[PDB]
Amino acid sequence: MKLTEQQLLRIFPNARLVAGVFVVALQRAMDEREIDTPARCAAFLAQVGHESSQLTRLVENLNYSAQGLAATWPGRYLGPDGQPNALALRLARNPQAIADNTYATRNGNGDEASGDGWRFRGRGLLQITGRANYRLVGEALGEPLEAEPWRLEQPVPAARSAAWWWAGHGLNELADRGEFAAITRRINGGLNGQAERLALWQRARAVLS
Amino acid sequence: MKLTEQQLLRIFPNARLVAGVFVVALQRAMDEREIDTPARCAAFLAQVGHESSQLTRLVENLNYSAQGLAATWPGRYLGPDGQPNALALRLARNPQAIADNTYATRNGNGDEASGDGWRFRGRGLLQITGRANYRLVGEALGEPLEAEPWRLEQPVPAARSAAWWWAGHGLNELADRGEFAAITRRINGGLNGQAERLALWQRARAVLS
Repeated sequence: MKLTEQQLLRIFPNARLVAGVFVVALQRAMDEREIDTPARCAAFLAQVGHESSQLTRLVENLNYSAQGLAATWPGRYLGPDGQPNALALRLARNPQAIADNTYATRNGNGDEASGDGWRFRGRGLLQITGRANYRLVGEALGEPLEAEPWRLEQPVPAARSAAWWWAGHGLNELADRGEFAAITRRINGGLNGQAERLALWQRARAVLS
Repeated sequence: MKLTEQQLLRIFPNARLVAGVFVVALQRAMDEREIDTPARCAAFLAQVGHESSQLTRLVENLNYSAQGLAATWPGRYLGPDGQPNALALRLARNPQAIADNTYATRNGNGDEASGDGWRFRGRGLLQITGRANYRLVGEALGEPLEAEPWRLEQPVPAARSAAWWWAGHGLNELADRGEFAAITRRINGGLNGQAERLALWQRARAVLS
């Protein structure tokens, strides 16, 4: 394989500003994890491109309204009334407080007071969340992700972390067989955004063919 | 008073990469705090110019060697053999750990495990350090500096925080009287870097005359 910046802009047009640095980051991460054929690369690029809004969103958005908190984490933020409860009202529209509360004690995070929920909110192309996962990924990649979680918003850690996760979940062999929807299920635990993933995938297959 | 980009670049030649994004910030901050004459403005720009390396260094550098630790905080990191002690060896060349230890429980910071020391390390033109000071200044500027301390590395909060501190410590009236060395003592508690402060001062006086 070989990916050209021309090919990137045709697949991720909204990455014009980042495509220059991402092209080397992606090419190297893809070689590193044997994402090494048009079929493997098209599937990989289609999935990470959906999950990262074409390389423009590498950090999770926690700007929820009180109604959004109640819809998203109802066991936490929905009252017996069908209305946002008092906790939802207290945290509404405050991303740091939302993450610090919602993700406390999740995936190796400390408690609310630790600030771990915000500190280790989702980052990357295929997003990594929680202290223990930043630790695990940082150690697999030889980068200081637990100490510097913001590194996952930068091209090389984002690309290498996504390629590592991809190859480690058997997604290369799924791509070999053309089982794209089965890849979507493994990444999403469902088929949310499948229509969008499929359109990116068919673009990428045409470009990389 | 009016301050032009070309004037700023004549006072701060090394500001060439940021002058365009600092000129309005500085003009507005100076107006806001009555830094409103050539003499007040020349003194202010000379001091913030020295303290920020002509607007090129808006966050403190904590990349110390074990020897630098011992030399900079001899009381904390220097040993009786004139050698860095064991704590200094532990922390050497790790800025996060250095800040977390050296500044813990300083200026409202928590302990070394809180991470306050690094989180609220020095930022701005006249540098602000420590949780309680970020909260003090954020509240006085109406900016969310305690929640987002990195904002003090941006032009408007850096300039406004420096103008607020300047006017709040009587330095406008000292500038009125030409008492430049008195200003240095209030900022530095000594006369360190006075040669460079005076050089910038006389330059600023000529440009703004």
